[PDB]
Amino acid sequence: KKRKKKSYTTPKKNKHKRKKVKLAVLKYYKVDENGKISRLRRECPSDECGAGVFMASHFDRHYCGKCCLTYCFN
Amino acid sequence: GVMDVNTALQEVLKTALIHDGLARGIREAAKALDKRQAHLCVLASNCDEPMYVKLVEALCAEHQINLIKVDDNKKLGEWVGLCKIDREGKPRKVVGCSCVVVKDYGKESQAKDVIEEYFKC
Repeated sequence: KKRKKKSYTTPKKNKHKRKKVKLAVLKYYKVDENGKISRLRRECPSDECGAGVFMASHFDRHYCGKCCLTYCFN
Repeated sequence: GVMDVNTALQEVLKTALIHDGLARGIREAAKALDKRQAHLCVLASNCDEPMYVKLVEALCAEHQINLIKVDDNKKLGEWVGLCKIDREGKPRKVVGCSCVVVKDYGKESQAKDVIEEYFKC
């Protein structure tokens, strides 16, 4: 046998790259007439998730990890 | 030979470490604080982020919890045995939120008593 040579495409693919904030500021914010941390993210009504769970409010859908509910805005 | 908060903090942080605890960063702390599972958090002193410190003050105002401000943290970092990663590098210990009430399920000390006395005043 020879070397199998799995190198026809993709000269060197690597692991997925994930970049994270040093301390997340997109989760809580000011400007709600409140002196406490103001809620802009949607609160999960499910018991198995909670207020520390932040379903990422992207341009579409809600992404949870355990139930993955979807809300349409139109 | 005299007990105080400056010496009770070592014992309480060590007890938390023996039982996990020490919530590094804001993540994994929002759940507990919104469920009111914590009653003593230690924050970094001389923190250079004004938004983070004001947010932490607001979060403390939410649940009415004092946060201890102690300078010269390098002694605490040496005490917690923080070099880690065998002997390569040097991570630093700057913030920790302790879960399940003030004391974990492990040992109980008069450090808890003196910290609670400082908390009530």
